[PDB]
Formats: sequence, C-alpha cells, structure tokens
Amino acid sequence: PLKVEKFATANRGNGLRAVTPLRPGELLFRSDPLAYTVCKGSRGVVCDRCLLGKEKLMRCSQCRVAKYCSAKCQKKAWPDHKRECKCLKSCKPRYPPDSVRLLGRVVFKLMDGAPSESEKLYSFYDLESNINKLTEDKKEGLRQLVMTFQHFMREEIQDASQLPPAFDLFEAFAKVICNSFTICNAEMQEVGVGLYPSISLLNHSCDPNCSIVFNGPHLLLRAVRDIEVGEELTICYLDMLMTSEERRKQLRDQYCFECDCFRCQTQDKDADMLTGDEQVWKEVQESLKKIEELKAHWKWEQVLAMCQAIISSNSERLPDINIYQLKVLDCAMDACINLGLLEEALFYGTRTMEPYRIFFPGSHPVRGVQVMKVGKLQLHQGMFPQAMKNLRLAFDIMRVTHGREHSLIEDLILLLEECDANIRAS
Ligand SMILES: O=C(NC1CCN(S(=O)(=O)C[C@H]2CC[C@H](NCCCC(F)(F)F)CC2)CC1)c1cc(C2CC2)on1
Ligand SMILES: Nc1ncnc2c1ncn2[C@@H]1O[C@H](CSCC[C@H](N)C(=O)O)[C@@H](O)[C@H]1O
Ligand SMILES: [Mg+2]
Ligand SMILES: [Mg+2]
Ligand SMILES: [Zn+2]
Ligand SMILES: [Zn+2]
Ligand SMILES: [Zn+2]
Repeated sequence: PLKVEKFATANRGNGLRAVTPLRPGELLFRSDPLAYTVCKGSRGVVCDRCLLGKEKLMRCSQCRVAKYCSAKCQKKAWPDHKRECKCLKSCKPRYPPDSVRLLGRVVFKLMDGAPSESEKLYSFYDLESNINKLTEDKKEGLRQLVMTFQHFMREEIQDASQLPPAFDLFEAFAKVICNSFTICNAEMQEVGVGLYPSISLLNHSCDPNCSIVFNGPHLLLRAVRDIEVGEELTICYLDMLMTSEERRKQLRDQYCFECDCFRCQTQDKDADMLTGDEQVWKEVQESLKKIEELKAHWKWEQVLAMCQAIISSNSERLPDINIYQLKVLDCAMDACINLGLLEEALFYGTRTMEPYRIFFPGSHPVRGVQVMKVGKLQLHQGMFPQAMKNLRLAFDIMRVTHGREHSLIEDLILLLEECDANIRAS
C-alpha cells in the first residue's frame, strides 16, 4: 500500500501527493535507478556498480573504462555494461559526456530489460521534456548531444529499429537534462548520475517537505515535515548554499521554471549569505570553480592547498557565514579527512557548525552528515562529551533524513555506543 500517488497539479505539470498523513522520517518510496553511471570526476575512483571508493579498482578488460571494487561487482554489472562496453571501446580514447553514457544505458535497459520497478509511478516515456520552453541555444546544445550519442553508440545502435518504439533522441536528451539525479555517496561527494522516473514526479521547493538520500545507487524518499492527506510532496532540487538569484538561474537554465515560493519572493537568507566584502567573496566564488572541479576528481591535496590560501590568506578574509567562505571550509574539511589531517579537519568542521544550523533548517541530510563528521572527529580526538552531543544531534537529524534503511545510520549507532562506553568509564 503506497503512501503517495501521482496527480495533475494546477500549474506545475504532474506531481506527487500524500495518500495518508505523514510524519517526519517516514519512508515514502525507495528505488533503484532505471539507469545510472559513474560521473566524470569519480570515474576510475569509485566502483562503477556500487559507487564506493577503493584504493585499487579492477578494470573491465574489454573496454578498460569500467572499473570495479570486486569481481562480484564486475560480474554483477556485466548485463547492464555488455552493450556499452563495445561502444566505449570503439570510442577510445574519447569518453562521452555523462548524459550520453546515461542515455545509452536507458536505451539498453528499455530494449533488453524487463519493466523496471523504478517506473512504477511514472516512466521515462512520461517524463517532462519542457521542449516548448527551450531557447534556441538550448536546442542547439541538445542537437549536439544527439549527434554525440549517434557517434558513441554506432556499434550497438545503427537505426531506429534498435531504439524503443517512437523513440526520439532529441526529446530523450531534453528529458535527461531536466530529470537527472546527482547520486551522492555517504559523505555527500557527488559520484554518479541516474534516472529515477517515479521519483521524478516530485516538484521543487526551496523549503521542501520531503528529502531524498542515496545509499549507493539506491534512493530513499522520506518526509521531513508533517504532511496532510492530499498535500503535494516536494524536494529541493538544489544545493541549499545558494542565493535566490543563483537558484533562479539554475531553475531557469536546467528546469525551465520560475520559482514562486516564499523564500524566492523575499530573498530569504540572501543578505546573510553574502556578508563580508563583495570584492573578496567575488574572488572566492571565482576560485571555487577550480576548487569544486578538483574536489569532484578527488584531488584532495590540491583542494586543500587552494582552500588554505583563502582560509589563511594574508589578504582580506570573509565571515564563516558567507556561503563562499563556508564552501571553502567544507572542501578543506573534506580534504583533510580524506588525507588523515584530523586535527585540521576538526578546526574547519567546527567552524561550519553554526552556519550549517542557519542554512539547513529543520532536518536536512547534508547537515546530518556534516554534524556526524564533526562528532566523529571529536570522538577520535577524545572529546567524548562534545562528540556525544554532536553524534546525538546527527542521529536526531539522520533518523529523519536517512532512517534505518540507510547503512550510514548503523555506522552512526556504533559511534554513539563507542562514545557512550568511553563516557561511562570516565
Ligand atoms: O539531483 C538532484 N538534487 C540534488 C540536490 C543536491 N543534493 S544534496 O543532498 O544537497 C547533496 C549535495 C551537497 C552539496 C555538494 N556540492 C558542494 C560543492 C561546493 C563547491 F562548489 F564549493 F565545491 C553536492 C551534493 C543532491 C541531490 C535532483 C534532481 C531532481 C530532478 C528534478 C527532479 O530532483 N533532485
Ligand atoms: N516549483 C515548481 N514550479 C513550477 N514548475 C515546477 C516546479 N517544480 C518542478 N516543476 C516542473 O517540473 C519539472 C521537473 S520534473 C517534476 C515533475 C514534473 N512536474 C512532471 O510533470 O513530470 C520542471 O522542469 C518544471 O517543469
Ligand atoms: Mg510531456
Ligand atoms: Mg509544459
Ligand atoms: Zn562495487
Ligand atoms: Zn567493458
Ligand atoms: Zn523558491
């Protein structure tokens, strides 16, 4: 018995609404992807199948592009990799855009696979394309993706009889652009891109009543507020650390809509997000383009070097509540954790705690993860009362956003028991 149902909204296309009253933390839907792939930066760093990082990965011998954590993952991935393998090998050394590799997997799944549970409420065929809202520049970009797909897939798909009935590649890429999900690992690093057509029914809010979280490729949809019968379910499509102007640009560019929510009408939190000297944070925002690229490719030493030059600059500095400063602290923290620089990681992480309380109101999985990271760093440094407070706060958030079905909650329970045993021996 589903707790959610598809419906036709008055002015947002189709949507999802509650069939029963919902409480924070309630699991509403869970889904594997219709199709997914590792993303550009994480290719060869994480396993193609389970999206977990490993010090050494085994490569597919035929294409040498797909890489796996284990013989189990390589073999289990073979049915969904078999046809793309010949295309990837034929295209070497050229690697396709993520969207092109993704749509290849969509096509093979729809041609060769049984009907997917991911499409229970809504299918790839049903997805919004927004084609009549596309500007000419966007249509041109989609045409180039179509031609890139035809080149990449030529070994496996030569004509329309090898595509699903009435399949239009331009329309398919339009759907991919507006309906791709960024798959994040347990630490909230972007590691993949996938299509989850039933989850695509969720419309956007900058102050949503639901949240999604990834456990490998698996997606969990949970309520994060009380929700009444008939009430529309929403998620936030975007990073919370964005001004209303930034959200406006991305929602127009990628999703072809103008957001009418209260936060956008009132520029909610914009002024607090942009405190400090504008010339300074404009420079930091510029530097973050490279920092974000380095982080996406797991280049932690390079990330840390650039972040330290900002955090410890000889020149003017920013308040930690400035969102570009905050992003630099976040990246520096994550780099230090991955490099084993645990004292420095804790310094940066502790500084983010109050800004995160302000910018992630309610129960948000990203703040849950951040607080867990800080609590774990404090546990390792022997600060048991401080660690316990943060681990308990992380649990209060993550019991709602992640839940028992997410493996990170089991990890958190072990940290809480270890911290508690230390306190009791003191
Ligand atoms: O992919 C979808 N949403 C995303 C929203 C964002 N999250 S997140 O949980 O906040 C994790 C993010 C936290 C920030 C992190 N970036 C930090 C970079 C900072 C810099 F630049 F300084 F380096 C990246 C991960 C993931 C899911 C989606 C699609 C749809 C379709 C339209 C239906 O809905 N939702
Ligand atoms: N808050 C919002 N206001 C207006 N349109 C929205 C919206 N959130 C999502 N959408 C629409 O939904 C698309 C994302 S997919 C969400 C389901 C979609 N409404 C459908 O009918 O299939 C966006 O590109 C936009 O067309
Ligand atoms: Mg349509
Ligand atoms: Mg329309
Ligand atoms: Zn694996
Ligand atoms: Zn291969
Ligand atoms: Zn809004």
